[PDB]
Amino acid sequence: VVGGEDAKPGQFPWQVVLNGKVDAFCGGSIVNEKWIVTAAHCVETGVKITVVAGEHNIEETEHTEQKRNVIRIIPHHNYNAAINKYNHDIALLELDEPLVLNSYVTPICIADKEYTNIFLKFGSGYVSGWGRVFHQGQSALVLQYLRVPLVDRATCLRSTKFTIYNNMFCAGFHEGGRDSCQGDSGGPHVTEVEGTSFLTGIISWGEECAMKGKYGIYTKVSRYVNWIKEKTKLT
Amino acid sequence: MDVTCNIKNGRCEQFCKNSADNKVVCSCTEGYRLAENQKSCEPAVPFPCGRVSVSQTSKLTR
Ligand SMILES: [Ca+2]
Repeated sequence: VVGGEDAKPGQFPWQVVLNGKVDAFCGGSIVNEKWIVTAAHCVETGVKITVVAGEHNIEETEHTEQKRNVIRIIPHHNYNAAINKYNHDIALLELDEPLVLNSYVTPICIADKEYTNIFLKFGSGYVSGWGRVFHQGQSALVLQYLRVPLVDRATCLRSTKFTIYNNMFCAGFHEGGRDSCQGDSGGPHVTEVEGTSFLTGIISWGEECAMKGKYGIYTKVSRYVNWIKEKTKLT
Repeated sequence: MDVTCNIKNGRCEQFCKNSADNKVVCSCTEGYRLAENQKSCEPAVPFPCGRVSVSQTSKLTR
């Protein structure tokens, strides 16, 4: 996150970090004790990923961290990186052993399709992660967060030579300076509704980070909630 | 009387579904239950989703 602020401990208790061949390479969100939602571009069937919940500062021990192995990776069935790296940029991770929920390790709420979209249209969400704090810069040690406004679709289309699909949304600032960045992928874009946070997006992609006239692009979660609910059901 | 999901979400804090005679039924996501007022949502489990349970209390001085 470029131009954000340090989170407080427990401020984003749904946030997880993914470690793999590279540490802290991507983020995620807790769906429930057994399941994480992240970005498909972060993952792939059989490469060794560990999830850490309850994390704050990625180099120190807070004694709130919960480390789990991933037993199954479920990229969305429409995701196909050979055709488009960021369309349908969403995947599910099944943990081997459940998380123990507490004030530092709490799921994000996920509404139905209609309400997810209603929430997204409130137009202000929070993004968070341990990604780069400048384009091509250093990553964060302490979890960073940023409030980002929703950007009008037509405005977003006009800003780029790339294609923004209907299962994507744009958020950020016209003047630059504040954005999600490399290493934040997979983490949550959440909307707070009367004090309860709901997942509205997945951090996905962008052209550089925080540049004037460019926006962050996010997976539109409302398009995937039925699939999330069906794959992640515990009962 | 005049209450509807099309206007102010039926006064429901979370979710609204229209009921007979221009009444609504409010509801909540998993881990919450409807409060006494049949509008608001309150936790029904110890660590319900989407809730920040650690105090954010902080302050900026000079
Ligand atoms: Ca730590």
